[PDB]
Amino acid sequence: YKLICYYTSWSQYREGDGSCFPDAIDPFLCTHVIYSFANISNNEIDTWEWNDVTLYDTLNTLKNRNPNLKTLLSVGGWNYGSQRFSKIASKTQSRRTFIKSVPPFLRTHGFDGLDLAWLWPGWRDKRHLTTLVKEMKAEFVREAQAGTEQLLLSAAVTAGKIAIDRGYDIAQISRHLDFISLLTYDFHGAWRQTVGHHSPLFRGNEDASSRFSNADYAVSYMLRLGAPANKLVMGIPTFGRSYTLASSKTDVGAPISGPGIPGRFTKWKGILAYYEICDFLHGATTHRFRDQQVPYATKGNQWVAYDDQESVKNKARYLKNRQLAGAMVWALDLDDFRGTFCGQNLTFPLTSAIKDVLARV
Ligand SMILES: *[C@@H]1O[C@H](CO)[C@@H](O)[C@H](O)[C@H]1NC(C)=O
Ligand SMILES: C[N+](C)(C)CCCC=O
Repeated sequence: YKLICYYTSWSQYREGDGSCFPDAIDPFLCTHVIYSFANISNNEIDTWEWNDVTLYDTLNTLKNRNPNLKTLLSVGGWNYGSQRFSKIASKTQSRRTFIKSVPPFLRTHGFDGLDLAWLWPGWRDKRHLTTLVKEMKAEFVREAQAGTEQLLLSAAVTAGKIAIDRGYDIAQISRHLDFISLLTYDFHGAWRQTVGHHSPLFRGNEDASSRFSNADYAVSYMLRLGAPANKLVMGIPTFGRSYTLASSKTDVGAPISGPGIPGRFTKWKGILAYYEICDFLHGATTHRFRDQQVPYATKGNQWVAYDDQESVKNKARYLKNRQLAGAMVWALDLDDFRGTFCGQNLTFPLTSAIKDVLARV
């Protein structure tokens, strides 16, 4: 199985124990660690943080302890636009400049491959993403001739049917990519006016205003569109999403006034790290959505949809049953990477729960 795990550049700046550098990562926890995100500047891949060259080195030193570990660098992300990516991919000359720049930069910084994180191609972009993926893979095949193991190419792909149909020619890109990480954890957000889970495995009996908004639907769709099982990697979040409740109702359908208050460490309304959530659960009431097979918890006017050891194992059993290539984790710095928040003295509880299921029968 693969266990693809993202590390984010910006996690280093969090206050106190929220601070996460790549030497916090257990070299043997994942099979591939993806460093997020690289910029494109002068139409060439580039660093983002002032000290990315140092942290790339820190990450890459993990292979001293675990020489089988693979690393990739993800270009794109939310701060980088969609529109910035569109401009590069849609013109043959910009596209070539970009593609040429990638292998030398990766080899300089000790990465084994590139992850494409264009978030996200519009309907005018679908055909240009196809061309980008094909041409980038061709450049990697060419570069392998110089004697070093061929660079890997992956892509992060959103899990909503509408976004997939808008931007991605899944049958074509899957031919050239070594794996596709499906982002099966953005199925609900504060843009809705109610509580709901963003990473349910199934729809649940609840109701079907929108069937589609669940991981099973997305995995089945990707396979239907021609992504081989052996290239499809299912995303599992270590963060949860929070809401501020509008009423005392806490239940399926409960109204919401906006995202939840910011976490003490992650400081972003509407999201919490798992370590923050372990703290939140003290004094909270816990519930599971039985049909959707994922938990939520509530305290005061705050309501948090999240994943725990049981729901992540359950997702790992599911993707092994569908014979997928493995799991992707967003993100290592949002698991309890210190191991000191969740009452069990165990670093990366959620990621090691996934790893242990994948390792069994
Ligand atoms: C990314 O590249 C753009 C385009 O050159 C540049 O304007 C921007 O400052 C870069 N961002 C960072 C954080 O380096
Ligand atoms: C917004 N945070 C807290 C940086 C996390 C954003 C999703 C980050 O990984």
